[PDB]
Amino acid sequence: RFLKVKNWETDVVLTDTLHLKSTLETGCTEHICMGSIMLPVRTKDQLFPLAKEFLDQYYSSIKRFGSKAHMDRLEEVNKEIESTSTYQLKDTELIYGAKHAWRNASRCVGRIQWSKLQVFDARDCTTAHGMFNYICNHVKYATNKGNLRSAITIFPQRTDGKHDFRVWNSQLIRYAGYKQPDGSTLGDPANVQFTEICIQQGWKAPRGRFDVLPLLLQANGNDPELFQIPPELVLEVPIRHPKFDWFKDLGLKWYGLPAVSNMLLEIGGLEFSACPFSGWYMGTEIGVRDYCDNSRYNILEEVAKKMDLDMRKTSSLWKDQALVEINIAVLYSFQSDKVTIVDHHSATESFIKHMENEYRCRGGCPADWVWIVPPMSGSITPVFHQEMLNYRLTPSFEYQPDPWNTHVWKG
Amino acid sequence: RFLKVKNWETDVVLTDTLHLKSTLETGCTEHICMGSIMLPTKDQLFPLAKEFLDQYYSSIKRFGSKAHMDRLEEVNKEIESTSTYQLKDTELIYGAKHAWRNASRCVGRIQWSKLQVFDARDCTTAHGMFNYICNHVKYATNKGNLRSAITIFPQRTDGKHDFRVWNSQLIRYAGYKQPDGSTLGDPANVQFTEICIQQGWKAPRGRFDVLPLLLQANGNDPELFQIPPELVLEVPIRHPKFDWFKDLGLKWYGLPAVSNMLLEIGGLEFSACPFSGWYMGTEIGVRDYCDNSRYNILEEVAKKMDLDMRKTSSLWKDQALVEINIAVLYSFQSDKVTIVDHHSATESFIKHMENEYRCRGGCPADWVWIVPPMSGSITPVFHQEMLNYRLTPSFEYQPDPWNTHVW
Ligand code: HEM
Ligand code: HEM
Ligand SMILES: N=C(Nc1cccc(-c2cccc(NC(=N)c3cccs3)c2)c1)c1cccs1
Ligand SMILES: N=C(Nc1cccc(-c2cccc(NC(=N)c3cccs3)c2)c1)c1cccs1
Ligand SMILES: C[C@H](O)[C@H](O)[C@H]1CNc2nc(N)[nH]c(=O)c2N1
Ligand SMILES: C[C@H](O)[C@H](O)[C@H]1CNc2nc(N)[nH]c(=O)c2N1
Ligand SMILES: [Zn+2]
Repeated sequence: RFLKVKNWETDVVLTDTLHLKSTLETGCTEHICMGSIMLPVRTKDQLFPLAKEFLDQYYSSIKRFGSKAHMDRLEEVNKEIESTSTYQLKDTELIYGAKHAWRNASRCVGRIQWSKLQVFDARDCTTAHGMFNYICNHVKYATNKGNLRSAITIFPQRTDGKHDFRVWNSQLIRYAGYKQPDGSTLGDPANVQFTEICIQQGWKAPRGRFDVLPLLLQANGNDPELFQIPPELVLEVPIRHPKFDWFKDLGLKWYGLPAVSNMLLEIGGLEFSACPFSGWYMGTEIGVRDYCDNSRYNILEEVAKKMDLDMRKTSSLWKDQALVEINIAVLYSFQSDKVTIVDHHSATESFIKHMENEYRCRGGCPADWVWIVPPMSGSITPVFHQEMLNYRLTPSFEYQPDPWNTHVWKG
Repeated sequence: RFLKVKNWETDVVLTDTLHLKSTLETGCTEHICMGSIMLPTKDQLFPLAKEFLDQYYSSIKRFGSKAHMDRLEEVNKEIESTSTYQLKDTELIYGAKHAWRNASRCVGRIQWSKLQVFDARDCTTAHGMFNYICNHVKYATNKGNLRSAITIFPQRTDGKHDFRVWNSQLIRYAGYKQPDGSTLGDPANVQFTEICIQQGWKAPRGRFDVLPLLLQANGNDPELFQIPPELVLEVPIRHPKFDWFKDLGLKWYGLPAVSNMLLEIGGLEFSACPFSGWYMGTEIGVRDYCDNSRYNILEEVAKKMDLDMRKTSSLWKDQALVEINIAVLYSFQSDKVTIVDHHSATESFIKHMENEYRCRGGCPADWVWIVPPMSGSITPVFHQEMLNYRLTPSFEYQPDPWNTHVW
């Protein structure tokens, strides 16, 4: 079966056939679309089909499908599953696996960059202290003094689900949040719950607006341990505006390295429960969501006040006006300090080109419109006008429950 | 079965049971989501009639009453004989209101029950249709104080005798491709603007030339009519701060009135059913003015603003876009023409969704269409999970008449 998507601005039509190699479910049916829903151990039994399908993809990509080397690898994985109830990926398979999970990430606008991903194999790690060391090297290599490079670090896979490696942090670098007894929050409201855990585990909190959280690291199913990232490794950017001199006096800064550490990497049925990956920021992630979400730093009010906007009625578009100024500020600050960043116009245009290229080379590009369209200025970016097909391919990144909800405390 | 939707900004969770009364299909399967795609007999008829009458008598608290059964019997006999049936006035009014209530792509549904229905089922000619349309326009415009309305022409019979309004909206501006090479007026209407000329319209050849109506009664060739200009309320666009703005020479019409959709009530198809309400500001300022394939004036406005257009990262398109939208809202409001801003409308829609969850057990909603085309995440709808599904009565798309009608 063939499927077409149309671009309503340019009238380009593309044909998707890749959706035919699609495994997992969407959440939708014939009678319901769950397109806007945010969230819609294995036996040998289910493991060998997933192993084989992965190895068939792998051996196609290297043009060795059906070769002696292909068949022996199959037989060897087969034996290893039936013998040990699991198996080990080679280096090369791991690398290809990790690239493809990224390539298959339908909610990622940054995928033009998928083939350049530094993969660090941390599958020999056994302790939290080891995890800390791998992460520090990740952060240093990725940061690269402002010239950001994509990378992922991959810790040992799940086995019985009782020995999991987890990074309790949702991102490697993120600011604390402290709910005050008057109901207001100091610092980032998103991170209040995690911050408390940290305090519980023995972190002495500076209790300021921009405190980098400590790493909370679980190895081999053990209780997690606190570690401070060395501040010399945390690249940060003070926020100023190119025309508004009072902007700096708002006291804002942000970190340069976005590094997501709570997702699950699935490759050939194996589950990598700690696989922090990092790239660089699209400006609107900071200036729209991080600063302007009502449930975040929410600075729209203060910025609007200082711009002396008419705030007495929403139809003045004072929110809209302040939001753009803040986003101009974020891009200006990052560029002036030479820290890699991409604006939403440039990021969405690159993605359109990637997507077409993917239809040509691969037969499709799965994509989630709800996520790919930027949280401001939607229709003046080319993605808004692009029809997109959403389906799940493996390898992939998946959500997993928060570890504090599932962890069995050894004490 | 029972499905939850969460608002991620407020944590509010709603349970949806209304989707289990879903009748039509979405485009999606277990394996592909088509959420972003723009366009995904006597036998057929009686179930359809029954399902609709069942909901009607239920809404008026008379489900399973003599009057209910008696009507079911009546429609059955008329179907058995005539191979169609006629709706009673009360059912017609109910069908139309509910078609609006069920429009998952419509952010303005808080108002769904305040809908004026004009029964035009006794119409027989394009001249008749013209008169009904002028009355609809005048009623709805109401000197700037806009009122929702729909006018319903006769239902399809054998699909040989169709009533259609060829215009996609009652009031749109003309589009002419110029010897130079580009486009004069509205590029969306270029092809239609030429079909009107190929039919005999004498175009004033300006930018904002209100198109002539092209009306088809009973499957006949369609006919041209000019809407009396005094019926077409327009707004000169100016900025509350930038005096040069008016120099661009922009105006827009006050009355949005969609005229190409098909209204489906109890299996009956009303292929001409123009309906109108009022604008959300972003429809003109973001889409009509700034879309690349529309009036595309962003570049022009940015210039007059002396913005740095050297690099996309100055967000000059974004800055301009906001001022344009401030100007639309300001002009309409100054002139006492009804308009709603995207902040207000989305807040209203959240309020509506909540009403429908408790009073009805859900509310079909298409997130891709409900989130405004600018400032998405600063409106409450952005953080709202929505379930999308198709209930009847409904509005549907239909092929463009000119690809179907035989001359
Ligand atoms: C290289 C620079 C990159 C840019 C500018 C970029 C951009 C983005 C943006 C803007 C989002 C939406 C985020 C949100 O709203 O929370 C996203 C989502 C995603 N990205 Fe990329 N990305 C980049 C690199 C990567 C890399 C290296 C990976 C993994 C190797 C990745 C995997 C994903 C995944 C899994 C999601 C979805 C998260 C979720 O479902 O919650 N991204 N990316
Ligand atoms: C009262 C003021 C109203 C406002 C502010 C409003 C707002 C909107 C908006 C912004 C859209 C998306 C339009 C687009 O991007 O093209 C929309 C779509 C829709 N509206 Fe409402 N609306 C209103 C009244 C009505 C009425 C009276 C009806 C019918 C009785 C209706 C039925 C629909 C339908 C069927 C669609 C989408 C059609 C499609 O699937 O393409 N609306 N409306
Ligand atoms: N808030 C969520 N996700 C979330 C929260 C915070 C950050 C991110 C995220 C994910 C991937 C990429 C990005 N942004 C980036 N530019 C990168 C991070 C790592 C490499 S690129 C952010 C995603 C949720 C998902 C499902 C329910 S909530
Ligand atoms: N853009 C489309 N349709 C379209 C074009 C122009 C206008 C509208 C539309 C529909 C309903 C409401 C509105 N806006 C309004 N405020 C109203 C119109 C009538 C009552 S309210 C616009 C819809 C398409 C759908 C599928 C392919 S193109
Ligand atoms: C491809 C995509 O679905 C298309 O551009 C949609 C997106 N969302 C929209 N939303 C509204 N309200 N109106 C539209 O015309 C569109 N266009
Ligand atoms: C309910 C809805 O799916 C949710 O708020 C989504 C909408 N689109 C998004 N898009 C991106 N990139 N990131 C997000 O967190 C969200 N949130
Ligand atoms: Zn879907």
